[PDB]
Amino acid sequence: MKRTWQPNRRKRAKTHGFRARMRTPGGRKVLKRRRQKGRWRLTPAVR
Amino acid sequence: AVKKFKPYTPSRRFMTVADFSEITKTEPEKSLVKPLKKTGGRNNQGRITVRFRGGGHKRLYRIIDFKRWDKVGIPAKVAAIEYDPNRSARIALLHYVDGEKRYIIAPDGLQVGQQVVAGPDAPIQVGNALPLRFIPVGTVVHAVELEPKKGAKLARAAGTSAQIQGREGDYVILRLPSGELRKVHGECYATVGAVGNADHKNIVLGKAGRSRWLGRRPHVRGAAMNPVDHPHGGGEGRAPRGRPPASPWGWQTKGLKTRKRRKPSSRFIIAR
RNA sequence: CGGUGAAAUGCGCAGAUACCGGGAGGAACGCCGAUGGCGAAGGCAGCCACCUGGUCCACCCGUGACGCUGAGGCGCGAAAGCG
RNA sequence: AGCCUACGGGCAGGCGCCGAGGGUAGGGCCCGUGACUGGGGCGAAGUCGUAACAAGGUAGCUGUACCGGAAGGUGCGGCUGGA
RNA sequence: CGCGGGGUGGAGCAGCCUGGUAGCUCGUCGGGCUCAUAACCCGAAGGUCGUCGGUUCAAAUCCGGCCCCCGCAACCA
RNA sequence: AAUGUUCC
RNA sequence: GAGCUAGCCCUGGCCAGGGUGAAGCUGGGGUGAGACCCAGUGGAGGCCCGAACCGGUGGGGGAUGCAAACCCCUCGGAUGA
RNA sequence: GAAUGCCGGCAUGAGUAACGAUAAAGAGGGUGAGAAUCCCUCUCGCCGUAAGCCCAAGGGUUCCUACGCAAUGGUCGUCAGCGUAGGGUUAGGCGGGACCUAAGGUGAAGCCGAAAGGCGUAGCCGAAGGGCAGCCGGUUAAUAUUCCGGCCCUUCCCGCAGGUGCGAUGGGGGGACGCUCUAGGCUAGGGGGACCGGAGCCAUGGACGAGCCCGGCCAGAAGCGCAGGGUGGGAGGUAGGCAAAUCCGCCUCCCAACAAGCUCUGCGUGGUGGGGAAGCCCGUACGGGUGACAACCCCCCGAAGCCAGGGAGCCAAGAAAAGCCUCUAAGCACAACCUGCGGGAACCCGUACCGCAAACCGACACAGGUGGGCGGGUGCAAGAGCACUCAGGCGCGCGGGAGAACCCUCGCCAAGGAACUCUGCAAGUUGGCCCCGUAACUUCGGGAGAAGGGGUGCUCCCUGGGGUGAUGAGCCCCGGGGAGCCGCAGUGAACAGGCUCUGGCGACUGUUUACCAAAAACACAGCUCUCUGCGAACUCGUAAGAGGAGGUAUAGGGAGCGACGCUUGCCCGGUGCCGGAAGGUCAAGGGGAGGGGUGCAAGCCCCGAACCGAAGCCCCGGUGAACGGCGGCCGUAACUAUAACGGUCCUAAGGUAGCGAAAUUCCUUGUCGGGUAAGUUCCGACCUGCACGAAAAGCGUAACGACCGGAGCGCUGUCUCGGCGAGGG
RNA sequence: CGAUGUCGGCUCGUCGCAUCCUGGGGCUGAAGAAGGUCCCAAGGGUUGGGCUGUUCGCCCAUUAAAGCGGCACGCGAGCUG
Ligand SMILES: [Mg+2]
Ligand SMILES: [Mg+2]
Ligand SMILES: [Mg+2]
Ligand SMILES: [Mg+2]
Ligand SMILES: [Mg+2]
Ligand SMILES: [Mg+2]
Ligand SMILES: [Mg+2]
Ligand SMILES: [Mg+2]
Ligand SMILES: [Mg+2]
Ligand SMILES: [Mg+2]
Ligand SMILES: [Mg+2]
Ligand SMILES: [Mg+2]
Ligand SMILES: [Mg+2]
Ligand SMILES: [Mg+2]
Ligand SMILES: [Mg+2]
Ligand SMILES: [Mg+2]
Ligand SMILES: [Mg+2]
Ligand SMILES: [Mg+2]
Ligand SMILES: [Mg+2]
Ligand SMILES: [Mg+2]
Ligand SMILES: [Mg+2]
Ligand SMILES: [Mg+2]
Ligand SMILES: [Mg+2]
Ligand SMILES: [Mg+2]
Ligand SMILES: [Mg+2]
Ligand SMILES: [Mg+2]
Ligand SMILES: [Mg+2]
Ligand SMILES: [Mg+2]
Ligand SMILES: [Mg+2]
Ligand SMILES: [Mg+2]
Ligand SMILES: [Mg+2]
Ligand SMILES: [Mg+2]
Ligand SMILES: [Mg+2]
Ligand SMILES: [Mg+2]
Ligand SMILES: [Mg+2]
Ligand SMILES: [Mg+2]
Ligand SMILES: [Mg+2]
Ligand SMILES: [Mg+2]
Ligand SMILES: [Mg+2]
Ligand SMILES: [Mg+2]
Ligand SMILES: [Mg+2]
Ligand SMILES: [Mg+2]
Ligand SMILES: [Mg+2]
Ligand SMILES: [Mg+2]
Ligand SMILES: [Mg+2]
Ligand SMILES: [Mg+2]
Ligand SMILES: [Mg+2]
Ligand SMILES: [Mg+2]
Ligand SMILES: [Mg+2]
Ligand SMILES: [Mg+2]
Ligand SMILES: [Mg+2]
Ligand SMILES: [Mg+2]
Ligand SMILES: [Mg+2]
Ligand SMILES: [Mg+2]
Ligand SMILES: [Mg+2]
Ligand SMILES: [Mg+2]
Ligand SMILES: [Mg+2]
Ligand SMILES: [Mg+2]
Ligand SMILES: [Mg+2]
Ligand SMILES: [Mg+2]
Ligand SMILES: [Mg+2]
Ligand SMILES: [Mg+2]
Ligand SMILES: [Mg+2]
Ligand SMILES: [Mg+2]
Ligand SMILES: [Mg+2]
Ligand SMILES: [Mg+2]
Ligand SMILES: [Mg+2]
Ligand SMILES: [Mg+2]
Ligand SMILES: [Mg+2]
Ligand SMILES: [Mg+2]
Ligand SMILES: [Mg+2]
Ligand SMILES: [Mg+2]
Ligand SMILES: [Mg+2]
Ligand SMILES: [Mg+2]
Ligand SMILES: [Mg+2]
Ligand SMILES: [Mg+2]
Ligand SMILES: [Mg+2]
Ligand SMILES: [Mg+2]
Ligand SMILES: [Mg+2]
Ligand SMILES: [Mg+2]
Ligand SMILES: [Mg+2]
Ligand SMILES: [Mg+2]
Ligand SMILES: [Mg+2]
Ligand SMILES: [Mg+2]
Ligand SMILES: [Mg+2]
Ligand SMILES: [Mg+2]
Ligand SMILES: [Mg+2]
Ligand SMILES: [Mg+2]
Ligand SMILES: [Mg+2]
Ligand SMILES: [Mg+2]
Ligand SMILES: [Mg+2]
Ligand SMILES: [Mg+2]
Ligand SMILES: [Mg+2]
Ligand SMILES: [Mg+2]
Ligand SMILES: [Mg+2]
Ligand SMILES: [Mg+2]
Ligand SMILES: [Mg+2]
Ligand SMILES: [Mg+2]
Ligand SMILES: [Mg+2]
Ligand SMILES: [Mg+2]
Ligand SMILES: [Mg+2]
Ligand SMILES: [Mg+2]
Ligand SMILES: [Mg+2]
Ligand SMILES: [Mg+2]
Ligand SMILES: [Mg+2]
Ligand SMILES: [Mg+2]
Ligand SMILES: [Mg+2]
Ligand SMILES: [Mg+2]
Ligand SMILES: [Mg+2]
Ligand SMILES: [Mg+2]
Ligand SMILES: [Mg+2]
Ligand SMILES: [Mg+2]
Ligand SMILES: [Mg+2]
Ligand SMILES: [Mg+2]
Ligand SMILES: [Mg+2]
Ligand SMILES: [Mg+2]
Ligand SMILES: [Mg+2]
Ligand SMILES: [Mg+2]
Ligand SMILES: [Mg+2]
Ligand SMILES: [Mg+2]
Ligand SMILES: [Mg+2]
Ligand SMILES: [Mg+2]
Ligand SMILES: [Mg+2]
Ligand SMILES: [Mg+2]
Ligand SMILES: [Mg+2]
Ligand SMILES: [Mg+2]
Ligand SMILES: [Mg+2]
Ligand SMILES: [Mg+2]
Ligand SMILES: [Mg+2]
Ligand SMILES: [Mg+2]
Ligand SMILES: [Mg+2]
Ligand SMILES: [Mg+2]
Ligand SMILES: [Mg+2]
Ligand SMILES: [Mg+2]
Ligand SMILES: [Mg+2]
Ligand SMILES: [Mg+2]
Ligand SMILES: [Mg+2]
Ligand SMILES: [Mg+2]
Ligand SMILES: [Mg+2]
Ligand SMILES: [Mg+2]
Ligand SMILES: [Mg+2]
Ligand SMILES: [Mg+2]
Ligand SMILES: [Mg+2]
Ligand SMILES: [Mg+2]
Ligand SMILES: [Mg+2]
Ligand SMILES: [Mg+2]
Ligand SMILES: [Mg+2]
Ligand SMILES: [Mg+2]
Ligand SMILES: [Mg+2]
Ligand SMILES: [Mg+2]
Ligand SMILES: [Mg+2]
Ligand SMILES: [Mg+2]
Ligand SMILES: [Mg+2]
Ligand SMILES: [Mg+2]
Ligand SMILES: [Mg+2]
Ligand SMILES: [Mg+2]
Ligand SMILES: [Mg+2]
Ligand SMILES: [Mg+2]
Ligand SMILES: [Mg+2]
Ligand SMILES: [Mg+2]
Ligand SMILES: [Mg+2]
Ligand SMILES: [Mg+2]
Ligand SMILES: [Mg+2]
Ligand SMILES: [Mg+2]
Ligand SMILES: [Mg+2]
Ligand SMILES: [Mg+2]
Ligand SMILES: [Mg+2]
Ligand SMILES: [Mg+2]
Ligand SMILES: [Mg+2]
Ligand SMILES: [Mg+2]
Ligand SMILES: [Mg+2]
Ligand SMILES: [Mg+2]
Ligand SMILES: [Mg+2]
Ligand SMILES: [Mg+2]
Ligand SMILES: [Mg+2]
Ligand SMILES: [Mg+2]
Ligand SMILES: [Mg+2]
Ligand SMILES: [Mg+2]
Ligand SMILES: [Mg+2]
Ligand SMILES: [Mg+2]
Ligand SMILES: [Mg+2]
Ligand SMILES: [Mg+2]
Ligand SMILES: [Mg+2]
Ligand SMILES: [Mg+2]
Ligand SMILES: [Mg+2]
Ligand SMILES: [Mg+2]
Ligand SMILES: [Mg+2]
Ligand SMILES: [Mg+2]
Ligand SMILES: [Mg+2]
Ligand SMILES: [Mg+2]
Ligand SMILES: [Mg+2]
Ligand SMILES: [Mg+2]
Repeated sequence: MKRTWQPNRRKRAKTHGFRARMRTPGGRKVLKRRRQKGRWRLTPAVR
Repeated sequence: AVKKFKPYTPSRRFMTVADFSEITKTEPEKSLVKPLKKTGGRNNQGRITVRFRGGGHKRLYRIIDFKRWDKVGIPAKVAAIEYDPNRSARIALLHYVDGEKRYIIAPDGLQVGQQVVAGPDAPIQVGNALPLRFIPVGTVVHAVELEPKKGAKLARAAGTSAQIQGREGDYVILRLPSGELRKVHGECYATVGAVGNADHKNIVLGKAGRSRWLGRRPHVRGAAMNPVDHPHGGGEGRAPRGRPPASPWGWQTKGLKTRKRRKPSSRFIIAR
């Protein structure tokens, strides 16, 4: 049947995107941990 | 003259539709200082507040002249009687002689092509508007303001009316549709005559979906719920409430008054 | 205080009954009024106005037997009752 | 495809429509019966009350509606078969 | 066989808790009113307190043991 | 302020 | 974290084909005027049968499966909540 | 040495199950070291409202070509969606952005919050919505509405030539809107044709013939023509459109009443341009040449699409903004705007490929899921159904044998026909269309497809309507009548209800436990109670604010009951709710009689009784469609039996109507009656209701039900009681 | 209790005898027939339906008889539910 993942470039960049992170003080801490750890991809890749 | 239906399918033996003969030949609405976009919404910024609103047919908000002191002494010709989905009452298109086109909430007995004017001069004929202090005692009236210069806010549902019972100083005493006796300031405007479409009480919605057409979602009783959701709920089958009857929030719903006691409007109220 | 044959229930020391002044609302219209009138029956009673029916008298003016009753039908139909 | 005495005929034979009745199914009317149940009539001396007839001890009767073991009581309106 | 409550004149109930004396209503009997009955009025009689024991000077009353009556309970797989 | 067995 | 799911807002789309024939019109009839009655027209409906679509009633299979909810037969709704 | 310990490796099961839909394969010839799997040909089978074609999302090189098989491929593999390398995606007109707004997000001013932050008119962002200028062919191995060819357009900028008071983010018009059913005329698509064009064929008994087979088209400015859609024209007066207006609106006179006239679409035709089968010949994976000076004509059906903003009916009353037209103000009128014609300028991104699937979501080449458009023909009444089939695409990435039990999926059966069993669970019967015919009941609609039947093919003859057509032929829809033929059998295959009687429950259509429960549960119109006079009541939030609602007692919130019919009796003693300027109690505070500690003293500092002190509670009342409750014992009648009646105790009051061994009943398979040969179930009664009962509603109720219970008929492998056959294992 | 699936039915049985029938025998208040009771005996057999989920039980129509029990109230890596 219909599974959980029904992808959308529109939704993924607005929910998890970089500009979505910086609006919240929560999301600013999200990147701040990911810079600290050393992620190559701070945000998920949208093309 | 309420239309009945032959019982050709079930829920049409009871289904009941109001008479539309008083609607003159004006089915499309006017524009240009007439409808705004009406935002349908069951809820505030976020969560639901008034539960079980939703659905419903799409509507356009006919903007209504509740404040008819704008055009004192200026007469009007009743152009048309139109349908309003936003209201129980009907609405009357008015062409002013001045040139404006506004709607007034259509009173009872008003016919097409009748002169109508607002102000202090304003002779006592159905549709005209006056201060309350200039209206004779005992006349039925509607669209009454509460405080002056704030808009018509009283007695404007279908077939409603307020009756003047007397004067006292700068205030007049009204018999409201609730039966409450209320002191209202004399300068508050008010439009004489009852509202009409009085047969709106006699409609029978017939089936379930006509409530969904109006925008009324299904309503779930408390005793059909579980006790997390409602006080009445739970219980192995059909418990008889076991407690004084309450809301989902705990406040009782059989006889509990909740008017704010220390309200400054208390000393203008005489009756229930 | 009410109330009865006499009482009691009840109402009242939180201000009752009896009084005056003001306000709301509903129903029925005293005297006139009668052994009266009107209507086919049921029935109809403060007053005003509108609409409207039956009826009686005078003049003997016109039609010219157009009349009487009425199975069914149709309409009215106190009070109580139903939506 | 038979038989015949006159053979562009008849008979035997075949086919078809109608057809008594039988079968299937569903209706109408009537009769008998049916656990139980409603009220009725009759039945020498059963039980409970007093409804009515004298203002029958609340005048009576009545249409309707409600109630009550029971007659009945009460309400609304009517009648004189009462003052 | 668990828990609680009850057995009182002929019928129905008190009085038990705080021991010393058993009362109310109907009924029964006698007499009044009536012509006679019922209603009503005046008198009166009637009770091993379920039994068996024992605590006390003393028991319907306090405590045990049986016999009946009423109510509750008798659940989990 | 209720009532009066059956037939004669 | 509402890209599954529940609800709602804004905007678009979809519903083969058959039936049943409500109101309303028009004509005739009827009456003092009506109510009303016949036809003919008309095409209403959380109407009917039934594909796409939406479901998941009963059974069978499947059970280290094609599948962490499937397949076959059957069945409900299908202009409406 | 053990902790169902951790990590790693290797065993056992075991050469076992499985190899992923039962749509199907066989042969010849190539290439190769190696072919059941790669290529070609021939034959067969499967899809064909797709298993074919075009988009959108998603995926990101998977597309094409060359070299190759270690690994992936459930086998093999020369093959590939795989490895290496090279190539390939071309836009003023397609889609998106230098245009607009909706929900929503953001947010100058402003409001709020310990901080973080939360609201918030205007503005801004925000799209399959609005607006906007391109159609047909041909080329590549891979792109094309993008390149090329033909034809046609749109913006700007600069010039000229002709016109006019021009001129705004401002006013107004317009854009601009539902559902259902429809009219007329077109088009897309399709069918036929003795007519036109065409290579070829006469087979096997017959036919050189109105013979067979294939094909008869697309686009196209101006101009015409055919259908439509839009809008009255003047003259005054004007206080409204937040300044003005010649525009809009309002009022009064005239002329039209129509589309007569302006426009604007659609469709034909149109200068012309392109395409152009079947067969044969070829050499490719795959395309080419000829057929071709190709023909390119006439009928008929005909849309859900177009003219579009068409019409009619109905209630639930059906977006905004910009583009566009007009009107004017600041400014200007050497400016500017409009029209025509020249020349010039016309940017950024996507463009391959799969796209109901082996390239998306499911760890997989997964029998699942995934939005839009085209989706041919014939026949079956119609149709997107069903069967066969064009175009097109596949035979599902393990096979060869054999023909045991057993299993799955099917097919048939004597005689009996539910005896099986919890239960006809399952399977069978019936099934489409047309025409007869159809009950109790009923809310007058229904029940109804009730039930129960009859016909259904082909040939010939006669005959009635329509439509396109000229009133005619033809072509196409509906019919009627009469003769006749064949088969066991005519919706001859496929798709296609078993029915009835009677209970319970729920009124009905609907909804739910994704993933064991679709129901008698939830919802539902409707009934009642209660709250709420607006800055409402209630909800969310600390607040601001917002929902309610741009609503106003015929409205909104909460609660129960759940159409409808007939009804909803008694108790306010306790709890709750409502009303009550008395009283009792009561906190902080007021007040300080008195008393205490210190000081030599004035003083400073503590406790502190009277009394005055709100809500709440006690107290007085009302309130049951508020929470709730609604008795026990004994006697009595002239056969017994029973009790209309009486006594007594208690309560706040002691279950009324209606129903009752029921979805309530323990004893209980209560006792009668019916159905049956036999009935713990069912149906109808009795009432001894352990323990119904009136809005946690009571008693009924036509219709409805994938609910639950009982019975009958029809029919059958459910069974007696098995047997045989087929395909996949 | 780091799991022993529990009623009833279906299929398959097998065993014990304190035997339902058939075989043999004693007594009988056994005339005969048909019975009663008791002993020996299990080799074989022990039906089909209605009701209930039923084991049991009650009936219908039969029969020579329509037996009682054990095997985890036999049997769910065999089925039903
Ligand atoms: Mg505008
Ligand atoms: Mg917001
Ligand atoms: Mg938010
Ligand atoms: Mg509800
Ligand atoms: Mg529940
Ligand atoms: Mg919750
Ligand atoms: Mg709670
Ligand atoms: Mg219960
Ligand atoms: Mg409760
Ligand atoms: Mg004369
Ligand atoms: Mg009357
Ligand atoms: Mg009356
Ligand atoms: Mg002859
Ligand atoms: Mg009879
Ligand atoms: Mg008397
Ligand atoms: Mg009397
Ligand atoms: Mg009397
Ligand atoms: Mg009385
Ligand atoms: Mg009287
Ligand atoms: Mg007198
Ligand atoms: Mg006692
Ligand atoms: Mg006692
Ligand atoms: Mg005596
Ligand atoms: Mg006496
Ligand atoms: Mg437990
Ligand atoms: Mg427990
Ligand atoms: Mg239990
Ligand atoms: Mg007597
Ligand atoms: Mg006597
Ligand atoms: Mg969602
Ligand atoms: Mg239809
Ligand atoms: Mg009609
Ligand atoms: Mg229809
Ligand atoms: Mg329907
Ligand atoms: Mg259907
Ligand atoms: Mg489709
Ligand atoms: Mg669902
Ligand atoms: Mg299923
Ligand atoms: Mg069906
Ligand atoms: Mg180890
Ligand atoms: Mg060790
Ligand atoms: Mg091994
Ligand atoms: Mg082997
Ligand atoms: Mg093995
Ligand atoms: Mg094996
Ligand atoms: Mg195998
Ligand atoms: Mg495979
Ligand atoms: Mg070779
Ligand atoms: Mg095929
Ligand atoms: Mg897209
Ligand atoms: Mg993409
Ligand atoms: Mg992938
Ligand atoms: Mg690659
Ligand atoms: Mg190669
Ligand atoms: Mg390989
Ligand atoms: Mg290599
Ligand atoms: Mg694989
Ligand atoms: Mg391999
Ligand atoms: Mg090779
Ligand atoms: Mg490739
Ligand atoms: Mg490659
Ligand atoms: Mg630019
Ligand atoms: Mg730019
Ligand atoms: Mg845009
Ligand atoms: Mg933009
Ligand atoms: Mg914008
Ligand atoms: Mg906005
Ligand atoms: Mg700040
Ligand atoms: Mg914000
Ligand atoms: Mg767009
Ligand atoms: Mg668009
Ligand atoms: Mg474009
Ligand atoms: Mg391509
Ligand atoms: Mg092209
Ligand atoms: Mg070009
Ligand atoms: Mg402009
Ligand atoms: Mg504008
Ligand atoms: Mg064409
Ligand atoms: Mg054509
Ligand atoms: Mg053709
Ligand atoms: Mg030819
Ligand atoms: Mg030949
Ligand atoms: Mg004009
Ligand atoms: Mg102005
Ligand atoms: Mg015209
Ligand atoms: Mg053309
Ligand atoms: Mg043209
Ligand atoms: Mg060619
Ligand atoms: Mg229109
Ligand atoms: Mg607008
Ligand atoms: Mg704007
Ligand atoms: Mg325009
Ligand atoms: Mg101008
Ligand atoms: Mg491309
Ligand atoms: Mg492409
Ligand atoms: Mg598709
Ligand atoms: Mg995949
Ligand atoms: Mg998976
Ligand atoms: Mg993959
Ligand atoms: Mg595969
Ligand atoms: Mg797949
Ligand atoms: Mg889906
Ligand atoms: Mg789909
Ligand atoms: Mg088609
Ligand atoms: Mg087709
Ligand atoms: Mg045929
Ligand atoms: Mg056809
Ligand atoms: Mg068909
Ligand atoms: Mg189609
Ligand atoms: Mg098909
Ligand atoms: Mg083919
Ligand atoms: Mg395979
Ligand atoms: Mg055969
Ligand atoms: Mg058979
Ligand atoms: Mg047979
Ligand atoms: Mg049979
Ligand atoms: Mg049976
Ligand atoms: Mg059996
Ligand atoms: Mg049974
Ligand atoms: Mg059954
Ligand atoms: Mg079945
Ligand atoms: Mg058949
Ligand atoms: Mg029925
Ligand atoms: Mg009918
Ligand atoms: Mg039939
Ligand atoms: Mg029926
Ligand atoms: Mg034939
Ligand atoms: Mg035509
Ligand atoms: Mg014609
Ligand atoms: Mg035949
Ligand atoms: Mg069939
Ligand atoms: Mg049934
Ligand atoms: Mg039923
Ligand atoms: Mg039952
Ligand atoms: Mg239901
Ligand atoms: Mg009911
Ligand atoms: Mg239905
Ligand atoms: Mg579930
Ligand atoms: Mg679950
Ligand atoms: Mg289910
Ligand atoms: Mg269901
Ligand atoms: Mg109701
Ligand atoms: Mg909030
Ligand atoms: Mg708060
Ligand atoms: Mg607000
Ligand atoms: Mg609002
Ligand atoms: Mg309400
Ligand atoms: Mg409400
Ligand atoms: Mg309910
Ligand atoms: Mg009825
Ligand atoms: Mg009640
Ligand atoms: Mg009470
Ligand atoms: Mg109370
Ligand atoms: Mg009280
Ligand atoms: Mg104090
Ligand atoms: Mg102090
Ligand atoms: Mg107080
Ligand atoms: Mg008594
Ligand atoms: Mg009572
Ligand atoms: Mg009973
Ligand atoms: Mg029987
Ligand atoms: Mg029986
Ligand atoms: Mg019964
Ligand atoms: Mg009970
Ligand atoms: Mg109940
Ligand atoms: Mg109740
Ligand atoms: Mg109910
Ligand atoms: Mg019932
Ligand atoms: Mg029923
Ligand atoms: Mg159902
Ligand atoms: Mg349903
Ligand atoms: Mg049976
Ligand atoms: Mg079998
Ligand atoms: Mg086989
Ligand atoms: Mg254990
Ligand atoms: Mg173990
Ligand atoms: Mg032995
Ligand atoms: Mg023997
Ligand atoms: Mg023997
Ligand atoms: Mg013998
Ligand atoms: Mg013997
Ligand atoms: Mg049976
Ligand atoms: Mg055994
Ligand atoms: Mg045992
Ligand atoms: Mg047992
Ligand atoms: Mg066992
Ligand atoms: Mg099992
Ligand atoms: Mg078992
Ligand atoms: Mg076992
Ligand atoms: Mg085992
Ligand atoms: Mg079960
Ligand atoms: Mg089951």
